[PDB]
Amino acid sequence: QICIGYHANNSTEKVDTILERNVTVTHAKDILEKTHNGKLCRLSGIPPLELGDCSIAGWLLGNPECDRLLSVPEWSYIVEKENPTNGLCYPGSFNDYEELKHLLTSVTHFEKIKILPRDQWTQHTTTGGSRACAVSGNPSFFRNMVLTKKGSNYPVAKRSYNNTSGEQMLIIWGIHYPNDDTEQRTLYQNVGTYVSVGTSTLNKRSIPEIATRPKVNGQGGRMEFSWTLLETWDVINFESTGNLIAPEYGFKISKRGSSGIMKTEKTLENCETKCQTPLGAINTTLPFHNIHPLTIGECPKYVKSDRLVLATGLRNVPGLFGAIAGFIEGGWQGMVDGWYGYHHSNDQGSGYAADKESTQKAFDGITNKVNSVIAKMNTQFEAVGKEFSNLERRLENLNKKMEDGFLDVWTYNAELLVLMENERTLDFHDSNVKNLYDKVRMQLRDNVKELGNGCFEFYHKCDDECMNSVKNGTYDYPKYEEESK
Amino acid sequence: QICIGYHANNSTEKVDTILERNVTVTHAKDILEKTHNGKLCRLSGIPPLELGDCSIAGWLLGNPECDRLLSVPEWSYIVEKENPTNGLCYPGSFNDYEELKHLLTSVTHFEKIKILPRDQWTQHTTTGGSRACAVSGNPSFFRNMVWLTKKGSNYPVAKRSYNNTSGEQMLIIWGIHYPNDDTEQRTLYQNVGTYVSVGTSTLNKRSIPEIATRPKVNGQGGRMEFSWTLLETWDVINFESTGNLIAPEYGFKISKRGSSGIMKTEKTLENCETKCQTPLGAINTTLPFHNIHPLTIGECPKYVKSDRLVLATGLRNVPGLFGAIAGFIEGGWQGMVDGWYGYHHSNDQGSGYAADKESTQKAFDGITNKVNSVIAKMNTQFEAVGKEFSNLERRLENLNKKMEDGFLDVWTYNAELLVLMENERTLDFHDSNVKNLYDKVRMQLRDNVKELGNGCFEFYHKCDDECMNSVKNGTYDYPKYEEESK
Amino acid sequence: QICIGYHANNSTEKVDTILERNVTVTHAKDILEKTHNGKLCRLSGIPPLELGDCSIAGWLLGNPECDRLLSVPEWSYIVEKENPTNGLCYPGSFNDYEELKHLLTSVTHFEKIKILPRDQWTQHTTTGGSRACAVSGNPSFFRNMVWLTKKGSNYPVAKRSYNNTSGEQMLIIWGIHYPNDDTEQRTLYQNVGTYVSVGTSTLNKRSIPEIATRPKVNGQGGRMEFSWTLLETWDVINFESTGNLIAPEYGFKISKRGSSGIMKTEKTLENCETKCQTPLGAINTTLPFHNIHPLTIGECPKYVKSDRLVLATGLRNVPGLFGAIAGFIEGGWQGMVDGWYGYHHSNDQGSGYAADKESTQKAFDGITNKVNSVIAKMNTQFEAVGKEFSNLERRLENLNKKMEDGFLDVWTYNAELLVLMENERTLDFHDSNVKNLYDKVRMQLRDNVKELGNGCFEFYHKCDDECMNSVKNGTYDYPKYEEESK
Repeated sequence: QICIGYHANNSTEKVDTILERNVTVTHAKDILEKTHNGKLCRLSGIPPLELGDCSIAGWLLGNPECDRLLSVPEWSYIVEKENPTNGLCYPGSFNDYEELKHLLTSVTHFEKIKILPRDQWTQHTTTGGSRACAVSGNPSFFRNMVLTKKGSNYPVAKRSYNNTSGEQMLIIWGIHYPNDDTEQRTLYQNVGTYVSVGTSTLNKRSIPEIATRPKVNGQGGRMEFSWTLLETWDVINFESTGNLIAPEYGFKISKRGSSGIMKTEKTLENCETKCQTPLGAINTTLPFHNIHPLTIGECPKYVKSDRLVLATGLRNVPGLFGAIAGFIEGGWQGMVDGWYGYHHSNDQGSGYAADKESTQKAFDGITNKVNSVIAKMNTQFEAVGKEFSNLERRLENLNKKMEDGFLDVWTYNAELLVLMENERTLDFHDSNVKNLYDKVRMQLRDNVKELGNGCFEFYHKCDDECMNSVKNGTYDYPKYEEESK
Repeated sequence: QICIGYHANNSTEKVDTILERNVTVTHAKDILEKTHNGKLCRLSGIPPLELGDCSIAGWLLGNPECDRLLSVPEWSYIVEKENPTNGLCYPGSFNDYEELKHLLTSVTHFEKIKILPRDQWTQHTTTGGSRACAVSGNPSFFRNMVWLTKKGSNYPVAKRSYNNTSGEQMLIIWGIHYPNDDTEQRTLYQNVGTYVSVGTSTLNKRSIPEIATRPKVNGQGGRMEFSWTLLETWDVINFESTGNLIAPEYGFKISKRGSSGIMKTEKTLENCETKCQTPLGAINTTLPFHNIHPLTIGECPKYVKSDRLVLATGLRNVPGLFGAIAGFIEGGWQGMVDGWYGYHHSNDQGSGYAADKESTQKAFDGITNKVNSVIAKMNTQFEAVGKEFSNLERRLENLNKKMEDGFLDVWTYNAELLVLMENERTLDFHDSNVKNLYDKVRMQLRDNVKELGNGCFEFYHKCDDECMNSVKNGTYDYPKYEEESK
Repeated sequence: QICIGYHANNSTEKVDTILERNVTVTHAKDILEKTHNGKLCRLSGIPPLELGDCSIAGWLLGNPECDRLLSVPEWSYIVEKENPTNGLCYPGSFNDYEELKHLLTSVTHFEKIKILPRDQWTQHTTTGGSRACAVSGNPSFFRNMVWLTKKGSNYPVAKRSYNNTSGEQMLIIWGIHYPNDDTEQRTLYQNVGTYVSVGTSTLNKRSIPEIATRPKVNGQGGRMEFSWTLLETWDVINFESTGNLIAPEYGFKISKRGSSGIMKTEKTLENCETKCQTPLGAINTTLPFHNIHPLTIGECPKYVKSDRLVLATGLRNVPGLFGAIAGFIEGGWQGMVDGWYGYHHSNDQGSGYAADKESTQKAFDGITNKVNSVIAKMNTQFEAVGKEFSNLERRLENLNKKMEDGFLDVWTYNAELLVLMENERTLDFHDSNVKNLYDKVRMQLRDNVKELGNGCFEFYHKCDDECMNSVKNGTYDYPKYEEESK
């Protein structure tokens, strides 16, 4: 007697198929990554720029609360709190702010350089400050910026700088807006004042916009800041009859590509990732994850799913081809060295001897299937999270519509891929068994009796060397013509 | 004699598979929604704001043609005609108009408040209007705004403030008048170096009027430019002008849960309900796909270019991969009406149609799951779709179209192919169940019966209605029947 | 004897499936297009506007180096060098430049018309030029524009208008000059507090000069900033200036059906035809995917990040899920050449390869439908892909890239997995057809033959060449050959 059978174990693993729910399977693999390392990590060897709770404007201008900040020269992304507490301490706005943040998102190379030393505003006053930028407890000011009247005169302030630094240079400036016609005079004397900034491509003329304004940080005046990239060997010319907030410093900058600002309160921790999320770093081969939408790096596709389990083993029983959980009604706890095999009854003994030839063919296939699903995913470097001013709501909605669109596609396709491939994995196993049963049946023929539950009853004594011929497809029909029927 | 067979009927329902076109199928399910209710409905309990044929600008400003408008405090989307007839009755422009529309798209909560009553402009004339905005047939003006003009030969500095104590964020709109010529300026305002000044915590603006000759629109060379701000709670807005200020009298308390969209159509609201609205009518459906109209609002099926997505649910209709259906069992049974597969027995007693409950149920279960899988996995959140761009945003509008088109092509392709593939496997599924049923009987009989051809066994013994039972329910015993009439 | 076998040949063609790699197949089909004709062609009958190495700005303003450009009246897309050498010869900027380029991307119909003849500027000097816009080698200027300067010591108000009586929407460009200093302002315009004022029905703009020291670009410290508008049919445009106006002499009649793209390349129009153009050449194809170049214009296959998409059409080439091919019938027959599956017979007469035309045809039709389904379901509409952004639209640009990349990922994945899943099913399909051919004969011969193994039956009787054909064409009477050697 020799039976064909398949593996069963104590697994409680469940998968879903197109056709069935909660099907207990022999072995499985989750292709959805859900674990991170809880650390904020550096990205391919380069750390993030950590802004504490300063805004980028606060940092670049030199808000006094950003004094103890720690400026690395390289950085691969930026960490900023959702709502930083130290930004424009003197109230105001920053032209094209979001475009600026996007520029500084990742950097070569970034170095602050003194370009217009303050002591050389010889004909103007330099120490103007404000209680809004106070340093316990005297009036101070943005440390990287500087001009008010000298006596009762404010000559035309006019300086220029040639970018001899060998790199592209960020440069920021501002114009002040007083509270009312008077206040202006006590600050700049003249009235029809202007601020003029120009380069090879830049040219701009601002005039003070006076208005009555509530007090922010105790002030009613405002400062509006602008910025430019000054190309190498180009010069920038400042000219002002008043209200100019001048830079003392510029910033050498070089860039490879772009990255993103990650909103979080976590802090750099000394590890590596190819993929960062505001919750922690992801290290995975898997094509999908559900940790968090706002990742930076080379990441798996984010998916709304919270389970993507591929079946690798077979239906686990205590079928398209009618064998597994079919005409062979049960699995074997006993066979523990393969997925399909034989169970013999002999004068010598019995009887579990797994079929290595076919079990490998399946291990290979199911291996290759899992790898196809994984190895076909194209994962380039992306940032995801973006920034939009309060008058770019539509644009922000477009971006959201886009991110939601791709989320739905990947979720749907991953969910369906898993369901379909699972149905086909179970059917694969069923077919592997059915064919084993057929390979024996087509080998014995008259020499055995098909019992019904997966077994052949031999019409002759079949010792061990006999089985070792049927198990390996060498059984010879002619050698047996004992007819007990 | 017992025979294995499968169900057939008078269906003409057709599906396509990867391998075959135009296949007649026993039962089918269309997973593409194609019908709408032609009504314009309220969305999850909340109505649209209906603008008649006013524009948002005319509504907010208080164009007198928008008097009968009917304002609601809540609304879940906006209905606006493609080209409304009543907007800026006095010609002009609205700064960041589209951003402002986008804001008003979906609203909590919305309430007009009188923040700067006309009568307190005591040092200026307030009744100034224009023939451009005439009410049969005297000069009028936008009802929510105040056209400050001179009183006598004077226009003192106009200066007022409002602190937002209203408990909610407040939309406020103002305007500056650009006169056609120097006389219109003097007769209206007296002064000449005029300016308008508006400031809040975050807002800071100063505008000076531009006198210049312009073609006449609605009989006016002058133009009015309007701007808006959201005034945060407990903040204040300060207005100051030496002339040319079009002041608000009112502000709008606004709260927002989320956002929505404007629906461009001629239709009107109509006392029904949906979770999904299109400019042609509402959609009530379980289905994952529709082809009614791309510009929907709400929780909607995916819009696809396709116009037939039919899933096979039953089997090939025959009045395969496993070789049974339209195969070694050459045809189906019109007569077996209680299941998908079953037996036909010939007995000394009777004969003889009997559905196989067990395996038919396996199939009802599996095909149910399959349809439920295709439908239940579709992730349908709330979206607006339609969007607004100015004439200087062609590129951005084009980016949006390229994106909507991109998703359309993806969903269309995927759905069409999903249907083709899953159809192929459904047929083969049924085929497989018939082959297995056949084999479940053969392995039971063996010697006790002979295999005839198309799914029939001829018993080598008498088998009464009680024996047939043992076969149909798998409890047949070989031993009991050792009559070999072979 | 009677044997059931299958086609084999000298194919080195390889495919991949979900389950196996580098599987040698009988016949295959590549669905990824990789060839182009390396030419810049006309698009559906219509040429591209060819800018040589001028920029659109240079061209529209009339840079002297753009004189010999050849202006077709129609064009379906634009050809521009990645970085043109002839643009604003006199330094400056162009307001809303990308929007203008996107507008001119594709055109009906487009013709230049003289709207404001130079000599009618009677109170002004009209011939001012620059060394920056010089023609070997005297100072010249943008040929389509007029640099109004003073006559003697006077610059009276400059004031002209134009009614668009041309019958089409008209493009009009003007500029304002920003001098280097007060003294340069005075020698050109006399007056110091100047303005440029332009108005239509919907446009109203007032510009004032920003005099200021700048580095020299093309030897010039000054700049010119140009603006543009579309003047509607029968509308008028008012120009008014006290100095610094760069007036248009010409306007551009323009009409549009739709929109298109700019193709950045060095290549030049070469006189052919395409529905699909890339910067590397045109694509003539039926296939659903290509990997030539992402920036296409026209109706194009989906661009995929893949270099092989190979569908199996034939079978596993053997010198399975159903256990027949490379299973219990261990190898394929190089012999049988006129079919995919067939029979081999041992006889006393001939012997004997005969292909089953009936079974083979069912398969040819099915795989034909499969390939066609994959190809014919793909929707290809006209798009431009390449887009343009100023350097203060980095975010918008990155948004566009995020989107293009996203569809790129989706299509690649879906196509790669499509090919693999359908290959696993194509092989199994052949395997099923062979297994079914075998069973079709087995269920026909029953006791009259013995089941050997390699899919061969041993006849228990003389079966001459005519008996064979009763098996092959599935019409074989068992009644007849009731002879017993067992």
